[PDB]
Amino acid sequence: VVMTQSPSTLSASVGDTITITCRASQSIETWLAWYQQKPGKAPKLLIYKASTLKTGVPSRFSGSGSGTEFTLTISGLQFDDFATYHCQHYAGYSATFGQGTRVEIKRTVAAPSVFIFPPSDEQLKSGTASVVCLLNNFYPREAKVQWKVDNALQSGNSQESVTEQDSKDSTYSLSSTLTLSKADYEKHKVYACEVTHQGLSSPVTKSFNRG
Amino acid sequence: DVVMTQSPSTLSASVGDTITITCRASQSIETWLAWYQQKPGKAPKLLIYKASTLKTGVPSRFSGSGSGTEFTLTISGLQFDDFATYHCQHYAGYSATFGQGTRVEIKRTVAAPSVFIFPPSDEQLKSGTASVVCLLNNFYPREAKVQWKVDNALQSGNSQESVTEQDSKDSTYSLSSTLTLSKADYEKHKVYACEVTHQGLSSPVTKSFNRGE
Amino acid sequence: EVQLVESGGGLVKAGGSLILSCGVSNFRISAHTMNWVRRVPGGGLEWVASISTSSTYRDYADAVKGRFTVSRDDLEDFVYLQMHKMRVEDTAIYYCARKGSDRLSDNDPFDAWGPGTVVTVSPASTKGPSVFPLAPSGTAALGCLVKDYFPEPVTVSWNSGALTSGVHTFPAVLQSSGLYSLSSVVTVPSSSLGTQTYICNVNHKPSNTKVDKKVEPK
Amino acid sequence: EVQLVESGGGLVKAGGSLILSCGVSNFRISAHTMNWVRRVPGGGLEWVASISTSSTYRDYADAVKGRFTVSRDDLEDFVYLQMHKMRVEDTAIYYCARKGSDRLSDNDPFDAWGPGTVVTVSPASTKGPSVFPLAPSGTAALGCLVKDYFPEPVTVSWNSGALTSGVHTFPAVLQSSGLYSLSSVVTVPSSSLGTQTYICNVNHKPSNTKVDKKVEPK
Ligand SMILES: OC[C@H]1O[C@H](O[C@H]2[C@@H](O)[C@H](O)[C@@H](CO)O[C@@H]2O)[C@@H](O)[C@@H](O)[C@@H]1O
Ligand SMILES: OC[C@H]1O[C@H](O)[C@@H](O)[C@@H](O)[C@@H]1O
Repeated sequence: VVMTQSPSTLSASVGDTITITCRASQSIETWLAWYQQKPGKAPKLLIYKASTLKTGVPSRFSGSGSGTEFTLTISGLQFDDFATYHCQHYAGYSATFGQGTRVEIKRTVAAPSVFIFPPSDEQLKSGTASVVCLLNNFYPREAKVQWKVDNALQSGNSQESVTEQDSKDSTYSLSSTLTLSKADYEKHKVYACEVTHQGLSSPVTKSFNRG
Repeated sequence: DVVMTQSPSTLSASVGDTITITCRASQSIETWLAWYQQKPGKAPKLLIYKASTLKTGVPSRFSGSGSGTEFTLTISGLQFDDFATYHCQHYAGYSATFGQGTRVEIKRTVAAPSVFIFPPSDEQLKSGTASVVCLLNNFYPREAKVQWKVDNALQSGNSQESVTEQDSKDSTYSLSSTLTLSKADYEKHKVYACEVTHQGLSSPVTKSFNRGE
Repeated sequence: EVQLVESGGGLVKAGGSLILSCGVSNFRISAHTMNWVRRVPGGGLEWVASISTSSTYRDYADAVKGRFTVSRDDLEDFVYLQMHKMRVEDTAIYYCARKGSDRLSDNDPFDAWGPGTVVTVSPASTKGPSVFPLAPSGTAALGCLVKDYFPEPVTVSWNSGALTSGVHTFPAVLQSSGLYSLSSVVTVPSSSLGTQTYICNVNHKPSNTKVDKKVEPK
Repeated sequence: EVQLVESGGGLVKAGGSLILSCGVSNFRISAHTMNWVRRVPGGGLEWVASISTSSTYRDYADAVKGRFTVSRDDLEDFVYLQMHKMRVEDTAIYYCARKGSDRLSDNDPFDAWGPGTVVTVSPASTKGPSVFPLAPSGTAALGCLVKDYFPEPVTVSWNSGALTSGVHTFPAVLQSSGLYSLSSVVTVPSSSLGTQTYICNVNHKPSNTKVDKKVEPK
């Protein structure tokens, strides 16, 4: 059995009625459950056997379906409902999940403001160079950062982190840190981060020359 | 609780010798005593149990005796394969307790360490790390002490040591100590020294170098 | 021949947890009391824990009681050792060993041992961060890089909490070194870069470390 | 309130092993099928393993079958997950989850979950050493430093095996970084430092690395 959820990302306004769909590759009768999960938290059971609400779950959640087509409806989104939702086929001794649906607050497209920061002299004197690229206040969440050193595409030497949706303007921000030893950092001249995003008609690059 | 004590802690002998290791219990344990052999990096192997029963397949030159609080393991004709650590064990219904182990080594004369100090290679230093190496070569017995001093300041916590097994030709031991420092911290000081004591030395031995000289 | 094999050793920080397992070949564990034993760096063996047949009793050395747990799985022939609140002196090679003999009796020695798994406990249970400035090169962006700390979390404020608008403190990332790193940024008017002072207040409660870093143009 | 708590997460090298455990509060596990589930970096959940009451049935996701094992301890209420031969795509938050409902049936959802433990598998299963000279200052000592490799072992010869007398290759040490390091030294007549060339041949079969380093006076 393969479970397919749609959409992968659902953008909506507070108070909306929204539906999330889950399709099974073969009939599973009503052996389907829905979970909510907030970032860094445990999944929480909402509904099981397709339509039974778990005690204590608010009545604005409801589910329906049987066989291969299932739907979760949230009738009047509250701020607490913006989260990921997972469907699950559960059998006696095994289970399988859909890919999850992230429900977010909808706003207009906003391109990232991009900033690049070279390593501080202090850190550099210790033997390590952290170069940081910041993508500030963008929407939607999908953005891509590529680092290039002397026009050389980097791979495997950077880590990223992204904020949750801003409570006032509903944007995301992202920081990417490229880490290199003081020695390797002094091997090249131009350091640049290249950003693509739905709000950019062409990629944006911010760069600096070592020294 | 029962405490088991072995004697001696290190037993030095020649190939072919008959040697005895003693194990003492702090209170009577009847004959509930076992003897294990263990080679470095390997698992213990049961030799003898219930004080005197040889495990099937163990060579007959191993034997055990004793009861109550006093037990002995005898090896009648040491072979090269027998130089190892031997452990005694009291085993009860739910738990067990071991002696501290006895290392059986090849006896030779006392030998003081020959000491050598190595600075970091320039290549390694350019990558940002400085490994300073001190070598204590061909000494006996195995107990030795090495301390690092940077600009005459006794160091603490920034070194690791390892020791070889007895050399196949002269039965000595050798020891290496590595002091590790970032390139930045290493270029902060001038004099690097390792100081060695060993019973074969009448006073501590120090080898040093000046960074860049 | 009967065989045992331990899995799960490695490097642990003091105060951390590590779980070991033991599987076997050519015998069933159910008839045997199963044991954990460790060889400490000085060379001696220390009995650690045992679990009797049918799990009637689980016995622990005084040094590990209340921190370690032994479990047995008689159906697929595994033994487990949970090690919690680990201490530098837990550093050792850990072996699984069966109580048994050529003929099982009322009280047997340890006749079969695994090869051992190495467990190393490092002394530092916490480490405070290094804090580096993210220097501002309309609107300008500046921040602080809070690097190489353990464990989470770190909290960051700006100008002792007076500057909140425009601040983004990012989720930490786990570096390949096992230490955490996070950045906190703020966007401000470019005109204020000459007069206004910007200080990020980094607090790391686990290591009782506080750092105030002033961020200014290069 | 019912609670579960995972222990044992951390960083693992590809090919390595890690064992997780799960304990509980305010219920007994014996009536429940217990499960492991993981949240991969993309955000979705993946069922990992299940173990029925009495361990009558143990089931695994296809992606972990033959590498993972689940066990249960009904008397002290623990569940275990052995993870062997780990792969980059095992990187995830691992949760222990109870199958159950207010009224137990033959097929219930997962009504209680632990908070999760992070498991990170790094892509390199091996790493070749850097080889640095130990430069000679009637008898002189020289050698090679073989630093920062994984896993063991490394072999060292001198002059392709023609130089054996006076050679000591030390046991490796596990550095606080999780990488191994060893030295190999040799003593030779001081008069030969000008004429004879000394090369240490370092072989690290796991990473298929060979290094020949010439050691000469500085
Ligand atoms: O995985 C099936 C089932 O297992 C567990 O319950 C078992 C038993 O304790 C119950 O009394 C009966 C009720 O029909 O079923 C099983 O034998 C629970 O985890 C249960 O929630 C689960 O569906
Ligand atoms: O502890 C008593 C007894 O328990 C089990 O039956 C086995 O481990 C035996 O080898 C041992 O002698």
